[PDB]
Amino acid sequence: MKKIEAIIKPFKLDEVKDALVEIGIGGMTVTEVKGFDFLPKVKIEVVVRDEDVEKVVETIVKTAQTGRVGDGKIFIIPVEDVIRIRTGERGEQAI
Amino acid sequence: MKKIEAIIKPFKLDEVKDALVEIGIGGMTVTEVKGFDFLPKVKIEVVVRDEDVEKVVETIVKTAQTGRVGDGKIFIIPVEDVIRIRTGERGEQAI
Amino acid sequence: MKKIEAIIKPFKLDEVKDALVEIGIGGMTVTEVKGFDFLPKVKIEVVVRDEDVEKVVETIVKTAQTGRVGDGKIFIIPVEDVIRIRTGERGEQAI
Ligand SMILES: [Cl-]
Repeated sequence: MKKIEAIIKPFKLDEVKDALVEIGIGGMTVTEVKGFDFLPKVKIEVVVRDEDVEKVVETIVKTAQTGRVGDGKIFIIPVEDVIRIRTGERGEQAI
Repeated sequence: MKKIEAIIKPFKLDEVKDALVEIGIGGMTVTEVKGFDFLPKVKIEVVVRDEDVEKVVETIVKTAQTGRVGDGKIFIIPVEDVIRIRTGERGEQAI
Repeated sequence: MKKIEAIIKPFKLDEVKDALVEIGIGGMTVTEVKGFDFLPKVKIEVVVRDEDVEKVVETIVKTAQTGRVGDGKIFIIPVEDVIRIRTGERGEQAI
């Protein structure tokens, strides 16, 4: 599994969120952040199976790219385990 | 060492924080975030020795689980080094 | 590449940000967080080439260290890929 962390322009949040839900993303975490003066951005984090990473990356790029400066970046970070707090299920069972 | 990132319901913050302090957690970072409409959640991050990961995971699960939807998830991410800014100490010496 | 995540005192933000820009950091993400009562802190994230990690760590330590309690910590986390949303460039080309 991998954590996908994307820093995007605030106004692109609803479009990226919808596009991700369309391709089957079960959950996501959003944080208000600042970046580059410091400009407001939105950080999205989703953790997915290794085999779903590329589709997610493509979708975020297609949806948030405007062609102008400050569109953001996407980081792929390794995740060694995921645990669902409600059930205690782990790994694939916890998504 | 591993970074443990848990996304929980806001109201469970004081209980999880206390339970973690009880099992010896020296420090933690908390961020206000939104997730799943977007609902408010609390993100907790602690970085601990490999041998302390499971105890921390169990404690968070026991403390934040309500059995209802949206209890959250816990991600275990690898950390290659930790540096204490005040002293410059690293690794085990920086916790 | 590696993600460098540093939790610092709020007042040190402008100095650390400037010092990092001086050593060639192209971008950074800042989040308002709380840590240790919970005290306000600032989280900085930069993702850099493996060979630039130590210089960045040194710079953050030199700039944010006051010698007092609560100066913070720096975590080095592995990043398997970086994608620039504006162009779709990856890895070294996406910084
Ligand atoms: Cl991370």
